[PDB]
Amino acid sequence: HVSWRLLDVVTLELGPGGPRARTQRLLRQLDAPVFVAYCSREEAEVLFAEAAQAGLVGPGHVWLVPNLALGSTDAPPATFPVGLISVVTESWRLSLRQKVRDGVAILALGAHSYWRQHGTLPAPAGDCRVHPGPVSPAREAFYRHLLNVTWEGRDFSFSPGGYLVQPTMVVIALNRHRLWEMVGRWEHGVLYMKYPVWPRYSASLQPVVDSRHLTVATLE
Amino acid sequence: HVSWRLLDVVTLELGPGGPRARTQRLLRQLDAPVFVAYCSREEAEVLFAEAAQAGLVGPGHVWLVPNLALGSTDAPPATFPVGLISVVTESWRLSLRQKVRDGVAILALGAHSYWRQHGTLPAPAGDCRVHPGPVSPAREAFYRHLLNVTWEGRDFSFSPGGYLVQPTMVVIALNRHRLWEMVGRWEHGVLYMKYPVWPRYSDSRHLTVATLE
Amino acid sequence: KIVNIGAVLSTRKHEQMFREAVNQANKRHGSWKIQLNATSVTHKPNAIQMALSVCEDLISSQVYAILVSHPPTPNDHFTPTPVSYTAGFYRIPVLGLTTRMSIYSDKSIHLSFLRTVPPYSHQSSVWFEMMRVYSWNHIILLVSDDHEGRAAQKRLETLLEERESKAEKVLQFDPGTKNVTALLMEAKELEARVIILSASEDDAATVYRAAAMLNMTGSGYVWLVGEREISGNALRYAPDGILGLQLINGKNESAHISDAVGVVAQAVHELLEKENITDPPRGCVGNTNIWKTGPLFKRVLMSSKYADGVTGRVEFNEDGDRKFANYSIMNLQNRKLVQVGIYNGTHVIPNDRKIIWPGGETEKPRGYQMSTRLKIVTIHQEPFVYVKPTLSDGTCKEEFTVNGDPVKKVICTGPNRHTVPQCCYGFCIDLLIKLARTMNFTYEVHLVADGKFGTQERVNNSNKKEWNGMMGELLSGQADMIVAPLTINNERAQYIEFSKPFKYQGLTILVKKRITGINDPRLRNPSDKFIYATVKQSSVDIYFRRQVELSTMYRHMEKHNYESAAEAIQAVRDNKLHAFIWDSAVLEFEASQKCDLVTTGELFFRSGFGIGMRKDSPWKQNVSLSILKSHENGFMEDLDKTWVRYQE
Ligand SMILES: *[C@@H]1O[C@H](CO)[C@@H](O)[C@H](O)[C@H]1NC(C)=O
Ligand SMILES: *[C@@H]1O[C@H](CO)[C@@H](O)[C@H](O)[C@H]1NC(C)=O
Ligand SMILES: *[C@@H]1O[C@H](CO)[C@@H](O)[C@H](O)[C@H]1NC(C)=O
Ligand SMILES: *[C@@H]1O[C@H](CO)[C@@H](O)[C@H](O)[C@H]1NC(C)=O
Repeated sequence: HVSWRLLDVVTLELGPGGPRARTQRLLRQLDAPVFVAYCSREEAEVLFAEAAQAGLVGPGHVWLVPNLALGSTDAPPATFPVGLISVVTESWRLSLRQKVRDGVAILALGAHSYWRQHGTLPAPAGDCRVHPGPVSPAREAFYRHLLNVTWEGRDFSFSPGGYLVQPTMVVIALNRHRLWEMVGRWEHGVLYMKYPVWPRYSASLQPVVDSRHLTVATLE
Repeated sequence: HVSWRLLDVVTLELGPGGPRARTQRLLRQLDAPVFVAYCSREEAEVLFAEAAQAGLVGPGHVWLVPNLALGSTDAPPATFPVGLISVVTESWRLSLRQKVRDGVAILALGAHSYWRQHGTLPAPAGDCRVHPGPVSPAREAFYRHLLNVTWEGRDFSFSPGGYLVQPTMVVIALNRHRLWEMVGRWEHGVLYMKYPVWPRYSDSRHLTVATLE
Repeated sequence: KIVNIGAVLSTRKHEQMFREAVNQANKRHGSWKIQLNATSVTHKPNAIQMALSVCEDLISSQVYAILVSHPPTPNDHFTPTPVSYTAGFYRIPVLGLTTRMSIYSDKSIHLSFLRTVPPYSHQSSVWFEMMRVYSWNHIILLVSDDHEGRAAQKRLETLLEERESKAEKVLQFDPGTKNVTALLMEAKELEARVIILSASEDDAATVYRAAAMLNMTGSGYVWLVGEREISGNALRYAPDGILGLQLINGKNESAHISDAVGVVAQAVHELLEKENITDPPRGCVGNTNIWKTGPLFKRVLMSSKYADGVTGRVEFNEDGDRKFANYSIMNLQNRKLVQVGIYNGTHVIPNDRKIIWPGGETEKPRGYQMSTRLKIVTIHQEPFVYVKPTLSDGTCKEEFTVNGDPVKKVICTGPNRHTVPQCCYGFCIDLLIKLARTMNFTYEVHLVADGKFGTQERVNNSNKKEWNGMMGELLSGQADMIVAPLTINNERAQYIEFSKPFKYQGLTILVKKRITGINDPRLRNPSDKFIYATVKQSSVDIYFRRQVELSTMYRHMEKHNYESAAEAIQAVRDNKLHAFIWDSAVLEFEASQKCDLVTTGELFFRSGFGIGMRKDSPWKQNVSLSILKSHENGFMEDLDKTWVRYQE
């Protein structure tokens, strides 16, 4: 609904080798309270270091990145601004063993759901050396029945492309003590937040408060 | 007394062609029928060049700048908009000999105006090597009397700030000849206009409309 | 690479200190990537010769910066100009170790100039901070006609206007003057009592002597001065407890040299990595050019900070200011100065003993010494303020009422030419009686000198607009309160402040027994059948003028209207006027009182009544509280039924 007045889009060579002076000049000329960035982890560290050099990381601006950057999720490196916002899927804090338990469960339910339909488990087709096989209808039907699954109150529905559709993403942000923490959930297209206003921190912490913002009380 | 509803004010930073990106974005989102600019002659060639790429030199738009820019009035440069209004002091077309004669005449007119008082013909200071002049003697009357002396029916009242107060000034513009021409004087505080309607000579705008009774 | 820097001093002993400082700075970075040199030149009694000496020094090497200091000469004004002009011709950045003149901050005249000590005009921020901390709102500023004093007063006024508070009274005297008791007498007749002083030492001493002779240095007064007014012969005779300020380590002339050298070295270290090595100019005759990267070097040096300086962290403002240097509060404790607190321009921290005040009291004085004898202005309106002539005995005739109590009457003088005394009574007079009894003051009622309610207007051949009538009298200072049916509008609220409303009303139509609200074309378009009028120089005129869509109606009204009163009601009665527009209560009382008059329709634009008072007057809170408590008591209902409801 909102107009979403775009300000500027820029593409720069943030690779291991290149002219840093040109990128410094381009970053030095910008004016916008909100940034959205897309790059790789090494590109992310280079870009954030350069932004810290050219004073774009203070309490005035806000940065946003997708899940492609930020890497390990358990070891935030240096030069990562506090207040970084990303969006990751559910189960961003489970164990490796827990994830495999979900992986075997989804295969087991898929076979069981197909079992109720036809009472069988399709035979394997594993001749890597021979490499035979035209289009096969039995395996195709098994794969088609493998798409939708639901168990333990978690809806896994894969689109025709190999990605799941309608998940419950959780937004995360970098706390004041260099630690990822949850900020806001998302569940059937309605967003929630832990904070009614965005906490703004400073170089020496001591969260600053906007002078031209005020809270209004009332009732019905 | 007019309402004089202003649209916006923008402060640019234009110089060598290194930092010339934010200014283009600032000028791209500004629209007005009339602009008043303030920059030196060394920055006009940049600001008009940037404005010409953002659609700000069409006949529907007009400009107005002070006399600080356009230093070389004899040969106006390129990339300047056609029909830019500026204000210059009197005798803009006068010759150098005329200017020297006018200055000498003003100085000698002040000297003779004091001479009519039959007081003296004050002598200047000694030299530089002694650093003289600790106080101001009665010679300040010479400076005072050198203020309100006119010549050839031209007011030369000098303000205490060192600038003349109310000579006559004219308005000039660039016609379709790359040559400045007079438009109207401002004698006695009344504006004269040679053109009852602005010519607006030369996608577009400013379409003409007719109604009747 | 060899990097050369220059300096100019006059000690011939601190030059060795500068050499040691530059050597120590080169010890921080001496890997032959950048190598530092040093040059120095002494001052001369001749300014021109000093100029050619600076020329020779600049051509001596490829200088990149210039450092200048104050010699033992007593002419501290024009001392750094001969070097500054020649350096700025070539756009060579310079730094001033010790300088306080406020003429070098004009970047349009001095192209390249930096500084490491706060000039004299930046005290105003400290004064504003002190006023905010101590909560002193009504202040008086006395200054001189010099450029620095005018600039400081302008800065203080700009800060106050940003706070939207303004100054109570500003008075300035020409420099080098004596026997100036007239200005002090003029400033002594105001309620606000706090003095801000800024002048030379001799002027400060003369002002102190005049004030001591004028008794204005006693109790109840708190006057603060700057740093130049507490030195020399001025500090000899001065009232005790005078507040002041001083620099942290100013006039050292040696502590700032190390900081300047370090800053120059740090700037030139980063500058040398640029692609544009302009090779700063070497030449003084025939070189009619400028340094290609002079502005770049100036910008780089401006945005270069320091880690640990002797005078603290060093930064630069938009023009080269000291960037929050320290300041030390001072006092006058029995002919001896003393430190009372330390402030760095952002906050004050009292870390010393108690501070005494000119009257010798320990309690913190408050400004706005309140009076007790106010003048009151009013206007003649029928239901509210009745004007009657007095008897020969000196008292106007008594008039009892059916309730059993007499009507209160007061004596009002002023009305027209004449200034004869009369008697005033009615609604607003009773309200004034109760208000004065509650808030403990004395009144001297009078009338206006024009008859108009008051309307802002700008006369011809002028750019300033002055209020007329009662409103103009209030601002001019002739009246301290306005007890009259004065409506509250935005334009009025711009320049004064009202109390809470004590009566609500609006505008309606008076017609002698087709007329309706303002929608008929007979009213929208002029016609001889129906003629409407107002009272000019009033609020209704402004209301109908502040409407583009009603220009024709405004022109019709401006064709003819009354500068009058109930006389306009008579004009309606005499069939001369068709209908009248005015305040609701005024028309309604007369419509229900006499006979044969009826109000048409109902109110269409509503507004209230209020007492007028000067900007940020201290009387506002108590007036509002008393009015509210009289609303809720039921007293205003009794007053209403007595004066307005006893009809029909
Ligand atoms: C989708 O879910 C239904 C419900 O259990 C199941 O019967 C079906 O096999 C699944 N797959 C497809 C392709 O319908
Ligand atoms: C010009 O100024 C001088 C000041 O010395 C004064 O005496 C003289 O009357 C002035 N002339 C006019 C025409 O006002
Ligand atoms: C009124 O003033 C008198 C002295 O002038 C004082 O005695 C009395 O207490 C005061 N009353 C109030 C309510 O201020
Ligand atoms: C207002 O009333 C308070 C107490 O109610 C009193 O202290 C104060 O002096 C009054 N204000 C003025 C301006 O007299």
